[PDB]
Amino acid sequence: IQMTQSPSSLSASVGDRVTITCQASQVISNYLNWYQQKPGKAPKLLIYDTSNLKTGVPSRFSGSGSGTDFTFTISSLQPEDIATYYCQQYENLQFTFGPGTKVDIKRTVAAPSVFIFPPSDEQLKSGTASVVCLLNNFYPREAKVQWKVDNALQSGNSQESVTEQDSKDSTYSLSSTLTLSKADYEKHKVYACEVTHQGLRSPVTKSFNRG
Amino acid sequence: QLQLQESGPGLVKPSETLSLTCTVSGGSISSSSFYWGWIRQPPGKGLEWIGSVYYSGGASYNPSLKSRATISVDTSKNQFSLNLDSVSAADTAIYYCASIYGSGTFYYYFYMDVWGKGSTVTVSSASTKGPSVFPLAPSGTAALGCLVKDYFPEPVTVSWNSGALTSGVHTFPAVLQSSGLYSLSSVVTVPSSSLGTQTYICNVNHKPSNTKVDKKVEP
Repeated sequence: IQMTQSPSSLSASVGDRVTITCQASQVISNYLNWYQQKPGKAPKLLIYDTSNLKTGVPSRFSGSGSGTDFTFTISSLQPEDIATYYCQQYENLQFTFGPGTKVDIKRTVAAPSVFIFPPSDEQLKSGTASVVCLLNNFYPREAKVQWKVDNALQSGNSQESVTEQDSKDSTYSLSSTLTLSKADYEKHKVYACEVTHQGLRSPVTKSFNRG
Repeated sequence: QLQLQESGPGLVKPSETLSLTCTVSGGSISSSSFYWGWIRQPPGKGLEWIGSVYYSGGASYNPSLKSRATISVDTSKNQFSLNLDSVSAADTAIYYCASIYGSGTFYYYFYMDVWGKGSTVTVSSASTKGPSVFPLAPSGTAALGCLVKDYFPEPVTVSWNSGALTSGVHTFPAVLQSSGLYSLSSVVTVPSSSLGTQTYICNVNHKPSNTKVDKKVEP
């Protein structure tokens, strides 16, 4: 009834052979093409007409198949290859894209470097205080960040953001922002973020004393 | 060679019309071997082809959008356009223009060759709001950054020293706050020996509110 791609996502080591499959919705007559969409970018055509490489595409990519069953292969996965891969048909006078396969890299554990930032003076003058904790260049994504204010554990007043996987060393970075009113901010002295992570021997705490 | 650039508004109010224009350079739109299409990507979802136009003016549409969509071409200005009527939140998406190469003698085979960089369209009742930009100041390696707070809609772009600093920059994905506005931060790591000597400046651009801000970040 509809196009499929399998798997929907996969995690592979650098140097691994990666194979992903596509099922067209009918026996194809027009080209079956493959696009790569790296995070934050438009898609880019890699393979057209089932198996033909666009000029300048690296030789580690290939495609094959016939009828309704198609395959896309990366013979030796490189860090720059993290992306979502889409097959594409043109049948019944419509372009249709497959649901996409997200390819991530698994690498060895890597410890975060931790930094803490006080609110700026400009922001305080406006009645709000944002305290920011940064975990830089770690693997895997999973990590526990706890905010403590005068040794009191916080909840409900922080939000986290995580970068996309780095295209060179396959690590992540993470920010946790604690947001208080300026009034509440000034009622306490020590602000600390405590980081627990598989790459750390024990929790790492970065702190500052207001005043 | 061939390059495509989308242009159009960032917010559109519900039930009103979305208008985008793609300008083609590095080649004429009037080529017999090329079609001109629009593809959208809703947040976190896949790709959806909207329709294509040939330089003669013949258009072909995705059936589920044909009633509301109109794609036209203007050879004089070397551009083609998309008008999408009666928009709803379901039409919030990034909209890409693209060139389609066709070849063949007994059958006409297609692939999408060159894409634009995409324009973020948000359907909403709310007014635009430009961000406030605050320094994230440092205490080997040192980190510094910029906090870009309370803007709507997406996107903002951040760069450092007007692009002369790209090494170790991390511009985080925006988060939706409880206030219903977005915020993000961009951070960079630098030699701690350079602090107090070197000057670091984050440049924030939010086109819907026509905001361009440069913020010096000092230790």
